[PDB]
This record gives sequence, C-alpha cells and structure tokens, in this order.
Amino acid sequence: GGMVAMVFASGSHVFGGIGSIFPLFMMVGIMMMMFRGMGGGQQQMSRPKL
Amino acid sequence: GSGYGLGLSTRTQVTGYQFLARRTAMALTRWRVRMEIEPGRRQTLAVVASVSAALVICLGALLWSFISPSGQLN
Amino acid sequence: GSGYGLGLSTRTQVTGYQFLARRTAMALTRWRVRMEIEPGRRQTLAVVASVSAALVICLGALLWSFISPSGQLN
Repeated sequence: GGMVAMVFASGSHVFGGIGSIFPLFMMVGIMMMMFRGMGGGQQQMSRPKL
Repeated sequence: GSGYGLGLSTRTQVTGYQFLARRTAMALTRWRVRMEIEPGRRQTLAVVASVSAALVICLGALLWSFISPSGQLN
Repeated sequence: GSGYGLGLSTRTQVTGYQFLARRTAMALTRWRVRMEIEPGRRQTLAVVASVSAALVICLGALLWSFISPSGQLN
C-alpha cells in the first residue's frame, strides 16, 4: 500500500483506473498464502493421504 | 465467601466465563447444545471485519488530506 | 427422515462427498472401482493449467500496453 501511495503522491497516476489490476491481484495472491496454505508437521493428515 | 466485590482475576477465568456465556446464548435460540459448529463467533467476527474495513478507508482519506491540502467550512 | 434440508456442514464432510463423487464417476466409464491412479483429477487440473496460462499471457499483454503504447508518433 505504501508503494502505491508513494507513486500516487509522486503524481505518476499510472495505477489509476484499469491499471489498478496489478496491485489488486498481488494483494489477493498474498491473502491466499497467509490465510489458507497447508498444515504443519502435527497435521500429518491431508487430502492425498486421507 | 460467595465471591462478592471487585477482586482481581486470572486470565484463565476470563475465557471460562466467556465460554459459558456463548453456550448459554445458543440454548435460548437453538434450544440445544451439541454445537457441532459454533456460528455465534463466526457471525460476530464478520461485523468486526466490516467496522475494521471502514476505519481503513478513513485513514486513507486522512492520509489524502496530508498529500493534497484543501478546505471546506466545518 | 434424516439428512434432509439445508442444515450446517463441516470441512471433513466436504472432502468426503467429493471423494464419493470422483469414485462413482469412473464407475460409469471404466466399470471397476480399483482406482489405482486417478486420471480424472489430472484431466481436470490440466484444464485449469490451460486457463491459468491464458490469464498470464493477457496480463503480459496488458503489461506490454503500458511499456510501448500507440500514441508515441513523430
């Protein structure tokens, strides 16, 4: 968010409109890895083995 | 005896009380306590997330006020 | 009866159903349930990989649009 804010304050305005799809998909991609992902060693059970 | 007054309390006790409360709230509406799933908390967190999302937008606007100052009567 | 209506469900119940769906699907085409290997998964995943590649290419195209646009004449 800081980089986007930094670029908007600089006046490039390149992320305006449709250009916003890049930060957006990146933000979503990070979200998938942090909230879901997979269980640790004490979670030996998983779809491929169950 | 009987726990009267405002004595100090252990963190272990805090979750204990809050747990008995949630279980009791369920009985009044669902009349059962098996609680295979606990919707009470799930439903509550969604509200906290909405308020949180609203505060983030306000910080954005407040931040915008420092990037490009202007004014309105207030 | 039991099982009817829109009652709640859990994550262990979701995989359980998808397992039964995959197992019964091949029983219609291969007439054996041994399922030594699961080709349906692979065949399905292959489509998803195809879809992912298409999205990656058009985002690559969108990336091209900002680096060298049409308006740079003279």
